[PDB]
Amino acid sequence: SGFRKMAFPSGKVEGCMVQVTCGTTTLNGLWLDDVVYCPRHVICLNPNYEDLLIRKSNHNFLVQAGNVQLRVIGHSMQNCVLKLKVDTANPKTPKYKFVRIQPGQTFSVLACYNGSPSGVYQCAMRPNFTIKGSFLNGSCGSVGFNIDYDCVSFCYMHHMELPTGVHAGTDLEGNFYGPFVDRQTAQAAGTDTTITVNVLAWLYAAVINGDRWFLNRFTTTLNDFNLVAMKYNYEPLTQDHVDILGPLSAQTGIAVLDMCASLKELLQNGMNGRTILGSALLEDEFTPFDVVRQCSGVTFQ
Amino acid sequence: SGFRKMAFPSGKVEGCMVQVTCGTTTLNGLWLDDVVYCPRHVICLNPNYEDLLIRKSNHNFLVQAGNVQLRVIGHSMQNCVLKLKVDTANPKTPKYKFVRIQPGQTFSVLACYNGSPSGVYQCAMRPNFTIKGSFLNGSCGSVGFNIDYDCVSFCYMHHMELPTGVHAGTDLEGNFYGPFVDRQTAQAAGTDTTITVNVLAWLYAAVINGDRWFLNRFTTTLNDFNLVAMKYNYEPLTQDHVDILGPLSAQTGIAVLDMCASLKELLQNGMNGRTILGSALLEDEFTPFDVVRQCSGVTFQ
Ligand SMILES: *[C@@H](CC(=O)OCC)[C@H](C[C@@H]1CCNC1=O)NC(=O)[C@H](CC(C)C)NC(=O)[C@@H](NC(=O)OCc1ccccc1)[C@@H](C)OC(C)(C)C
Ligand SMILES: *[C@@H](CC(=O)OCC)[C@H](C[C@@H]1CCNC1=O)NC(=O)[C@H](CC(C)C)NC(=O)[C@@H](NC(=O)OCc1ccccc1)[C@@H](C)OC(C)(C)C
Repeated sequence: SGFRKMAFPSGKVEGCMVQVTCGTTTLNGLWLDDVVYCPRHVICLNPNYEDLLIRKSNHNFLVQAGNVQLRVIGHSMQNCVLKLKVDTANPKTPKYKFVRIQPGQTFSVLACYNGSPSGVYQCAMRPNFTIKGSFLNGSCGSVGFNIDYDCVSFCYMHHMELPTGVHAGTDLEGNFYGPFVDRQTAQAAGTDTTITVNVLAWLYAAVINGDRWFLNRFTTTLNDFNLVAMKYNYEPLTQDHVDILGPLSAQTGIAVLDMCASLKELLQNGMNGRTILGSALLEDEFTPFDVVRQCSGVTFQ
Repeated sequence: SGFRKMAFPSGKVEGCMVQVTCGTTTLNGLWLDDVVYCPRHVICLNPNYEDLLIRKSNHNFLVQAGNVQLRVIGHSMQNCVLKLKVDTANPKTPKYKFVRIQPGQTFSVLACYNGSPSGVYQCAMRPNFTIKGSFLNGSCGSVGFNIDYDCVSFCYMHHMELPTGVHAGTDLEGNFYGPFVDRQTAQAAGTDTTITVNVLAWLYAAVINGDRWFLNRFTTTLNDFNLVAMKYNYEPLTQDHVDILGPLSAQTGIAVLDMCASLKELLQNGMNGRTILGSALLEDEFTPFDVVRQCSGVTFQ
């Protein structure tokens, strides 16, 4: 037992991480098969990458996997991502997919500098298409991922920080999450919201781990729950979020609307100085799947 | 910028993780060089391992690294750890040390089942020689580690859970942290304490990341700070903990006793519903070194 902020093992991703320099500008790339993927920002207020890209040649790109230099035999741009075709297929290429995720979904970040992995942590795509990361100068090209079965689902590539100390990036087809651009013109995320379905998933993790004080005798309708939830800046709970909470409901024998009723009381009356899984806030960066993986799914590894 | 619960990349450790079965009892082992290390519990209320061990032979031990079977050519016991000598030196053996850590120090856990890595999270050795982990049936032989430079410092091997949903384990010489034994006789951890020096390290991370509301004009002596801290179940701050807070003090230009003064006000007056780095509790599972690594040290990777 126990409940931690658990990331996926990073090894399969560490084997794909390389350094990409265009002239003397350096950041991280992802080396899968023939191709290295990195932010197009490497080739540079309001730049015209289309032209900067064509004005470049394959000798303007130095890619190193540790010691070894990868010979760049072509370069192409797709959205905000650069793709460099190289002589060599990465022999440590795992099984993988490029996946575009929805707000509320979680993933692991391997933070990289100079093409070398320095750390792992768990993130959520926030409702405002931001992530709350930890990224410094040189982190761009760091990727987010889930390990779906034997298979790395890459969902995020790091591009920038906004003034609130929050972070923005693309899918691996180089399309931004949310309304952001890879240029240093004033942009802002706008107000975030709490991920209702993830908080309920985490009250279910708390019960599974024997933290039960917050449970009550009451029930609620979906509309009476949302009427309270949206006052406290929580996303409305949708029938579909009730649906995917079904398996955690059956395991615990606590009906989703009864957990809603317990959540409603917590929001109106606070914690009374008590904690839930060693937290004084309701946590919203665990999904239903995250709870089932950590609390049991993990033993079949 | 940003501050997350950051683990070390797990790849170097994933390359050492193997499955160890003695007859039909299965758990995780650590494959470094000639040797696989695992809990002696694999060879089994109050067992006599010395005898159970001798009554065993090298064909009673099946070790698999993925597909490949490792031929066991000898077995030996050191404290609570089994060491199996094998035909083959692990070709993915990283540079490593066995290190015994002190309460307050943090490390990364690679949680393993069936010899396969399933997750990574960050832990602290608690003052009561417990860790707050996430471990199920089959997790034993999962290791804790720091990556000190190029070098994996292995500090923990998982052995058991106590009734409070907390966890106990050994160094890699198989000596327990704290007063615990690898037998299913009633043991208990006893009351824990808050790691004063880590909380101050994390108020320094908060300032570095521009979270500054809690700072005040006041100062305090060490004794007046401890007089308040120990009321709230915090370890007394020692001159030596003031010492290792020096580099974070100079970087932020906030004197350690001024941060102490700010901590004293937080403990006496609470948060007023405000948060610090998105937390409503003072966090004590970041050390001084952890703050410097995440906030800057990481870019030299
Ligand atoms: C990755 C770049 C890299 O590795 O390249 C080295 C060659 C970094 C990651 C940033 C660094 C700081 N923390 C991170 O996560 N990315 C960048 O530096 C971005 C470059 C591209 C956008 C070209 N720039 C920023 O992230 C920038 N944000 C920004 O300017 O955009 C919005 C904006 C808001 C107000 C005013 C103007 C623009 C950062 C560095 O700027 C701050 C002030 C928001 C921190
Ligand atoms: C690792 C064993 C493994 O993988 O072997 C498979 C062959 C597990 C890890 C535990 C499982 C549950 N969560 C964990 O972290 N280790 C064990 O099962 C321990 C075996 C050795 C001690 C022989 N047993 C326990 O952890 C046990 N604790 C315990 O009995 O010790 C103190 C005690 C307290 C009260 C009464 C008697 C003894 C757990 C399983 O028992 C509970 C009730 C404390 C959960």
